[PDB]
Amino acid sequence: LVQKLIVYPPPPTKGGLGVTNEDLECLEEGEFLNDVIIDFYLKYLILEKASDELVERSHIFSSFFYKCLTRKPNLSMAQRRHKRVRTWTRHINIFNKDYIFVPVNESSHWYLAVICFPWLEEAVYEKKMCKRPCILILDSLKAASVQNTVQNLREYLEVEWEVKLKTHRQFSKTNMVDLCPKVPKQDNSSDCGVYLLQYVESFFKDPIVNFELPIHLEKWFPRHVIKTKREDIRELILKLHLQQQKG
Repeated sequence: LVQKLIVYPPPPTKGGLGVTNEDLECLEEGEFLNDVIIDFYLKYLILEKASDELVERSHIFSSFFYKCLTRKPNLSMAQRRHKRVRTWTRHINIFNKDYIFVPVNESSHWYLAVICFPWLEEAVYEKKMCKRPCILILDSLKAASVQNTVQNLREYLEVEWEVKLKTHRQFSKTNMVDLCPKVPKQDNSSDCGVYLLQYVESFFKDPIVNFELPIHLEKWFPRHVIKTKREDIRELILKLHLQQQKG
């Protein structure tokens, strides 16, 4: 027996996610954050923390996106896995977006893949500014499957661009470089999920506009923000539990 604490967003809203007491259990120190907690908070950030602009210019996939994109006739390898998640963008063109976030969990470890400026063809710059189509990898440590992830996304984009734009664009290692900006690293084991959430939160509070390598984000956020984050999230869930009860 489990108790559903909240449904976020709560109805009348439509895309509601349920969060139970068992889900809260993973908020304990030394516990890996599960899918439900990751997707919940990311939804919360998009609905309560991102500026209207950032919301329109961004799209966040649930953790099931990459999972489904990788698991198993005339189709090639690239278009076989894309068929598995072709529905996730039925009513949304991702090439109109500046940022597309993809939560990734490999071997219980969480890391983030952020596709940036997919509409740019190459690197642009002017007052020094710099942007380019690319894939950022934000990891509180380092994952072994990263390159496999980056290659799957480039191939995901090729198919998706061919399905929507009806043309051929080549998303390659040089075409759309993958970068690992230097961000704060994990201190405690089991905390990669907490870092993933903090990354998106910090990204929304202060987006990455300059892509001049190397991207320095070593002090992106204070260390104490991470220290209290698991608890802050638990308090948020219970705070909403009482709100969805008060009505």
